Amino acid sequence: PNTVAPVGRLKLVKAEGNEVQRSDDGLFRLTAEAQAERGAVLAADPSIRI
Amino acid sequence: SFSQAVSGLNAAATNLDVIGNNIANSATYGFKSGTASFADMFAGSKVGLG
Amino acid sequence: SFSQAVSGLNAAATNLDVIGNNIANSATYGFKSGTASFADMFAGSKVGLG
Amino acid sequence: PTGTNMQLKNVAAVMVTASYPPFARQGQTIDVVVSSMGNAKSLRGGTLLMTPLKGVDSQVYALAQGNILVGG
Amino acid sequence: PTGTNMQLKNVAAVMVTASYPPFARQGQTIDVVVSSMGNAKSLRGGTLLMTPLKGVDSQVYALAQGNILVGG
Amino acid sequence: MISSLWIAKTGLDAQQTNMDVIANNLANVSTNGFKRQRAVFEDLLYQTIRQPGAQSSEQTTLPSGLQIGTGVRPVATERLHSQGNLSQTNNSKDVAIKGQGFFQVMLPDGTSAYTRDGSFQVDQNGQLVTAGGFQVQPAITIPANALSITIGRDGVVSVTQQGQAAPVQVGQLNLTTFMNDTGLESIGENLYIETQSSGAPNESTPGLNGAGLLYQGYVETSNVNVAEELVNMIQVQRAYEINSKAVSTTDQMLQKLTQL
Amino acid sequence: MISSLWIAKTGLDAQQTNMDVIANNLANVSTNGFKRQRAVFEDLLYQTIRQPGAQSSEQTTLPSGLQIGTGVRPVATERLHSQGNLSQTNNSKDVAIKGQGFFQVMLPDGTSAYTRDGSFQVDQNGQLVTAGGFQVQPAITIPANALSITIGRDGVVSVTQQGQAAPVQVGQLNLTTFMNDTGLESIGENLYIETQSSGAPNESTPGLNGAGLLYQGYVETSNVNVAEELVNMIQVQRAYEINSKAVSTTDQMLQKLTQL
Amino acid sequence: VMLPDGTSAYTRDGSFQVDQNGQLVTAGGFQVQPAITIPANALSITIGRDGVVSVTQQGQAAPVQVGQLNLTTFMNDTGLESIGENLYIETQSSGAPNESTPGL
Amino acid sequence: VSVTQQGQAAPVQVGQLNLTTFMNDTGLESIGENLYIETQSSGAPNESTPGLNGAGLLYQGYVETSNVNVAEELVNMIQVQRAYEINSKAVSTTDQMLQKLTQL
Amino acid sequence: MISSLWIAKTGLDAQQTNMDVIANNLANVSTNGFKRQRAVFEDLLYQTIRQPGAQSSEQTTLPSGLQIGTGVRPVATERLHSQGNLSQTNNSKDVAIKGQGFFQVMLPDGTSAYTRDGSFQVDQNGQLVTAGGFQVQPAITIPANALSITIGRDGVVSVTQQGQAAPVQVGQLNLTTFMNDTGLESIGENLYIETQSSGAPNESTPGLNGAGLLYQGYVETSNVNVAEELVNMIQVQRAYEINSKAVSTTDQMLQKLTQL
Repeated sequence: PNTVAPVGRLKLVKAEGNEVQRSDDGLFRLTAEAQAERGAVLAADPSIRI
Repeated sequence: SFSQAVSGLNAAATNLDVIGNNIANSATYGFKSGTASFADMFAGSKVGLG
Repeated sequence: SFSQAVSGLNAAATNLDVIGNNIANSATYGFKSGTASFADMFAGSKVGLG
Repeated sequence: PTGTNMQLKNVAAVMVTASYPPFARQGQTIDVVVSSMGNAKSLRGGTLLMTPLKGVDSQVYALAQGNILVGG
Repeated sequence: PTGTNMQLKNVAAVMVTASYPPFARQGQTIDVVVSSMGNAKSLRGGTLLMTPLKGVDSQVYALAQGNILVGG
Repeated sequence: MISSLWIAKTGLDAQQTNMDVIANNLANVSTNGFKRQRAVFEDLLYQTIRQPGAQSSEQTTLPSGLQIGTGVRPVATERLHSQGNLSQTNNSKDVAIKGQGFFQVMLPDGTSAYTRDGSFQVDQNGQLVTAGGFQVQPAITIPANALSITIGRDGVVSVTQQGQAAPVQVGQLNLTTFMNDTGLESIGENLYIETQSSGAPNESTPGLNGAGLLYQGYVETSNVNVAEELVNMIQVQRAYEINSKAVSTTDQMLQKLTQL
Repeated sequence: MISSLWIAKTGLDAQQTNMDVIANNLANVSTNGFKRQRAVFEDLLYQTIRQPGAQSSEQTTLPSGLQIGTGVRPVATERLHSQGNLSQTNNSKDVAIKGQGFFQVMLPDGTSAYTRDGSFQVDQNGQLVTAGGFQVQPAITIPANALSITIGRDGVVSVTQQGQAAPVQVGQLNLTTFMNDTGLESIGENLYIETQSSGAPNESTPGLNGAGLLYQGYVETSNVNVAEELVNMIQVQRAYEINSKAVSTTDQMLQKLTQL
Repeated sequence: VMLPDGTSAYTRDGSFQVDQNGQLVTAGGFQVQPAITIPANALSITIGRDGVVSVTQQGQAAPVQVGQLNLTTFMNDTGLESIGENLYIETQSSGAPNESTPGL
Repeated sequence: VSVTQQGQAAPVQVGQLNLTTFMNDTGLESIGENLYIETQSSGAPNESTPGLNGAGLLYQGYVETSNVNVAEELVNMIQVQRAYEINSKAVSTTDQMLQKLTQL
Repeated sequence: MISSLWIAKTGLDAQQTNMDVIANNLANVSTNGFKRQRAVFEDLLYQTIRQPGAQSSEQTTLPSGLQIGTGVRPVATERLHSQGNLSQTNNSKDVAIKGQGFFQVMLPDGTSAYTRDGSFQVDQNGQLVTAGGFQVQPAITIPANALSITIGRDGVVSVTQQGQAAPVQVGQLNLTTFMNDTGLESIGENLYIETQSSGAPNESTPGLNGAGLLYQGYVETSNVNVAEELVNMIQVQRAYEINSKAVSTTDQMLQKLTQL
C-alpha cells in the first residue's frame, strides 16, 4: 500500500440551471448565451467537492 | 505446589521410618544405625520441585 | 496487626533462643550469659510498627 | 541531523550518459541523456545539478549541469 | 530556541545554478536558474535571498539575490 | 477480557508462586547445606490515562494524573545465604563450613559444580565423592589400609596407616568463593553451577582471604525457620482468598452487566 | 442516542476503573515498597438550559434554575505515601526506610529512576544493584573478600575485612526527597521517575532534614489494608449493579417508543 | 480547519489523528488550524484544559510545549452554513470569526 | 538474546530484537493475521533498540492482551440496536406517507 | 445473512475452541509427562472500503480509512514444554527425565514414536516396554532371574544377578532431542511422532548435548496448573456469554427489519 500515488484529477465544473440545456442524448451542454460569456469549455472550479 | 509438599511429607516419613528402625534395634548385636540424606530437585532455578 | 504481631512473635522467639543458649552453656568455662533488649518501632506516634 | 525524516517531492535521482567525442578538448560542450533511477513520475521541467561524468577507468572526463528537455 | 516547532508556508529551499562566463570580471551580472528542492507547490512570486554560488572547487564565484520569474 | 480480571489473574499467580516457595522451603527443612528461597515482586504496567504533570492550562499543572495500573509480576526467587546451624554427627567423613565458601565438585560431563553439602563418602577406588557419587575436587584419594581420616581446619586431609605414629597427607581441600553467591544456578542434588551474575570462581584456602573454616564431624543444616513459614502460609492463604474474591466480584459485575 | 444511556455508560466505566484500581492494589500485597492507590472522580459538565439567577420576572429572579448534568469521569489516582509496616528478613543487604526518602538507581538508558524497595543484591562486579539489576546510586562497590556488610542509620556502608579490627567504608547511601511525592510517574518495576509536578529531586543524608532512617535487615512491605479492599469491592459491585439497572431501564423505555 | 481550496471551515468533532508528517488533522485528513505538530519520540501526548499541547520525551523530566489549540467563536453560531463533511463555514448571519485561547 | 549451553559458565549472545517505531501508529494497514503493513500515513519505519529513541521495553514470559473494554461495547450495542430500530421506524413512516400519497 | 452474525459466530467458535483446550488440559491432571496446551488467535480478513493512505486532496492524505474486520480464528495450539514436578512411585521400572529429552519407542507399524512418559513394564520376553506394550527402542532386554534393575543418571541399565558381585550391563537407555519440541505431532497414548517442523531426531546419551538426566523411581507429572485453568474457564464463559448477547442483538435487529 505504500505504492499509492496520484494519477489524475477529475474535471469538476460549476453551472447553474439557467446556463445548461439538456441535449438529445441526456447530456447537458452550455447554452448559447452562457457559452458566449463563459467560453467554449468550462474551467474547473477548485472549490467543488465530491 | 502440591507435589512439592507431598515430597516433603515423603521425606519426613522416610526420616521417621529410619528413626523407628533405629529404635527397634536398640538392643541388637552388630547393628549399625541408619541416616537418611536429602537433596533438593531444583529444575532451572527460580522454581522448586521438592 | 499481622505485621505488628509477627514482630512480637519474632522477638519472643529471639528471647527464647537466647534463654536456650544460656541453658545449653550451663557448664562451659569462661561463658558469659546473654540477654535481649527490645525497643518499639513507632512511626508517626499514632501508628505503631511492632 | 543524521536521525531525521526527509520526504521530498521535487528531487529525483538520475543517471546521466554521454559520448566522449574524438579529439575532445577541455572546455567544449556535449549533449547528455538524463534517465530517472527510482520511482519518479516525471522529469518535465527539472534542472540537472553538477554531475561528474566518469569513464570506464572511473575518472571524471566531463561535468554536467543544465535544464532537461522532455517531449511532452 | 533549539527546541521549538516552526511550521512555515512562505519559504522554500532551492538550488540555484548559473554559468560563469568567459573572462568574467567582478561586478558583472549573470542569469541564474532557481529550482525547488523539497515538497514545494510553487515559486510564483518568491524572492531569492543572498545565495553564494560555489564552483567545483567549492569557492564562491558569484552572489545571487533577486526576484524569480515563473511562467504562469 | 476486562482489566480487573487480568489484574486479579496476576495476583492469583503471584500468590501461588509465594505458596510454591513456602512449600518448597518447608519440604527441604532437613536437607543439609540448604539455602531457603525468597520471592520478590514488582509492579506491572501503569496506563497513563492522564500523564502526571500534564500542562492543563498555560500556568496550572495537573498533579498526579490518572495512572491506572496493571497487576504484579515476580522478579525472582533469591537464595538467603546465611549460616545454618552446625550439628555433631561424629562421622570422620562429615565436614561443615563456617564461613561463606563452597566445595568444588567435578560433574560427569567435565564441568565443575559447587556444593556446600559436607556429607562425603569414599567410592570403590578410594576417592572422596559427594553422596550422589560425584567426585569432589581436588580428587583427594584415600588408601584402602586407612585407620582414621583427619580433616583439619585448613582443609588438609591426613590418613594414619597401621602401626605408624605419623599421619600421611593425602591432599588439600580448597574452598571456592564468589562475588555474588545468589546468582549461582541451582541444578538440584544440592549442586550450584556458576553464572555470569556470580562473577568468577575464586579458589582460596580455608582461613585466608575469605574462605570459611572446616569443622570435621559436623554437618551444616538448613536455615529454614518453620514458624516464619507457618505465619507466611497464613498471610499468603488470606491474600490468595481475597484476590479470588476480587475475581468473583468482577465476574458478578460482568454477569449483571450482561443480564441488564 | 439518548442522554441517560450515555450518563449510565460513564458511570459503568467509572465503576470499572475503581474495580481495576482495587484489583491492582490487591495484586501487589506481597510487593515490598508498594503504595496503594485511590481514584477520585468528578462530574462532567452541566447542561445550561435555563440560566439560574436570570430575571424570572421584572422584580424577581429564578432561584436555582434547570441544570441537567452529564455522567462522571475519574480525575486522578493518588498514592498513599505512608510507611508500610516493616519486616525482618535477617539479610545484610535488605534495607528499609523509616521516613520519607527514596533510593536512586540508574536505568540502562542513562536516566535516573527512584525506588523505595530496598531488596538489594550484588552483581558479578561487586556493585550494589536492585532485584532488576539496576545499579543503585551512589554506586557502592563491595570488594571481593567481604565478611560482613554494615549499613548504619545515616547511610554509611562499611565492609569488615579479615584480620582488620576496623571496618572499611566503601560508599555512602543517600536518600532523595521530593516536594510532591505523589506526583512521580510510576513506570512499574517498583520505579518512579521525576515529573514537573513532582518538583525536583533533593538529595539528603538519611537522618538529616527529613530523609528517613535506613534499617538493615528490614524490608518495607506494602501498606494495602485488605479489609478496606473487601468492603470497597462490595461497594463497587453494588454500584455496578445499580448502573447496569439504569442502563436496562433506559433500554426498556426506548423499546416502547420503537413500538409506538 | 483548512479546506483544500484554501478557505477555513469550523468543526466541533474533536476526534483527531496525527498524519505521517506529524500534524493534527481531522478524521478526513484536513489539517486542524493552526497546526500542532507532534514529534516521533513522544511517549505521551497531553492536550491541557487551556489547550496547551505538551509531549513527554525520554530522559526529560519536563514536558516540551508544542502548540496552542486556540478555538474560534462566532456571535450568532446558529447562522453558520453546514457544508457537509462535518464543517461549518461563516455566513452573512454568523460573521466575525474571533480566534481565542480557550477559557478566554 | 542470550543462549546458555552446557559447560559454558557465560551465556552466548545470539541476536538482537529490534523494535520498529512509527510516528503515526494508527495509520498502519491491518493486513489480517495480527500484522500491520506501512502505508503513506505511517511512513518511515524506524528500527531501534528497545528502550531507546522512544521505543518500548521488552518483558519476557508475558504477552500483551487485547485492550477491548467490555462494558463500553455492550452499551454501544444497546445504542446501535435501538438506533437501528428508530431508523427502521423512520423508513416505515416514509413508506406509509408514500402509500397514502400515491393511493389518491 | 448479516456481517455481524458471521463475526459473532466466529467468536463463539473461538471461545468453544478455548473451552475445548481447557477441558483437555483439565482431564489430563493425572497423566504422566503431559504438557498443557494454549490456543493462539488471529484477526480474520479486513474489508478495505476506503484505502488508508489514499489521496483525499492535492496536498492532504486520508489517515486510517475505513477498514472493516471479519471475526477471529485460532492460529495454532502450542504446548508448554517445561519440566513437570517429579513424583516418587518407588518403582525400579519407572524413569523420569530432568531435562529436555524423549524416549524413543517402536510402533507396531515399524515407525518410531517419542514419549516422555516413564512408566515402563517388562513383557514375557523381558524387553522393556511402555504401559501400552510398545518396545522402547532400543532393546533393553532383561535376564531371566533379575534381583534389581539400576538405571543410572547417564542411561546405563544394569542388572544385579545372584552369586555375582558385579552388576552386568544389559542395555543403554538413550534420549532423543529435537530442534523444535512443539512441532512434534501428538497421536495420543502419550506419543509424539516426527514432523518436518520438529527438526530431526538427535540421538544422545543422558548428560551430553543438552539431553536431560534420568532418575530411577520417579515419574514426571503433568505441568497443568489448575488456577490458571479456572480463571480461563471464567474468561471463556463470560466471553461466550458476551458473544451470544451480540448474536441476540443481531437477531433482534433482523427481526425489526422483517416486521417493517
